[PDB]
Amino acid sequence: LMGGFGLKHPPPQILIKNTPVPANPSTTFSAAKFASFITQYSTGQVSVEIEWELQKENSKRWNPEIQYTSNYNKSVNVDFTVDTNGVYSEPRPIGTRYLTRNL
Amino acid sequence: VTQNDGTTTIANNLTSTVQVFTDSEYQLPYVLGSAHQGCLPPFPADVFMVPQYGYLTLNNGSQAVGRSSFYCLEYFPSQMLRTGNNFTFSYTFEDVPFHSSYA
Repeated sequence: LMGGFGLKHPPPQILIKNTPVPANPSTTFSAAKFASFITQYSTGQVSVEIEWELQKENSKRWNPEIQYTSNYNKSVNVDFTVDTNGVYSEPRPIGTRYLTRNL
Repeated sequence: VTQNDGTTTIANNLTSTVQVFTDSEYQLPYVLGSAHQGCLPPFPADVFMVPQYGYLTLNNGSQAVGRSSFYCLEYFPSQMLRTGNNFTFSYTFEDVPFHSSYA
């Protein structure tokens, strides 16, 4: 209902966790499990690549279509670009339906 | 046909042509879906007039929304036929369930 491609076998979930590292266990033995660990985090790059297939547009309509066009009027901030403080902002939602096929 | 103050006389024009095309790519408004007149007559002795072709598009009131697309038919490839040429095409139907004539 939200949108997109209903799949029976979606791209599988990728779960990730830091392996816990204990911290300074006492010398004498105790059965209770460790309540204290090294405080640590991890970081690194992630690369996702998807190959899309397209349906080429083949039509005979005479007059020109509607297209998605960023307006040419001068403004303080360009759309879809960083501002002066570095905060990237999307100005408006972009639907996918512009080209026109006859019903 | 020539008209001269009445007594119009029809005299065959050998040189003139008649141009025909079948789309087969379904790039035109499909008019044939709804019941209409001008089909082939039931009884083979009859002679029938070939109906005009027009189509409707999106609209607001009587005015036309920018979405409406106007198709020019002249813009397809079409075979031209003088007297003594014949235009034949063959079409094969996709498999479709039987019509049920039983009760």
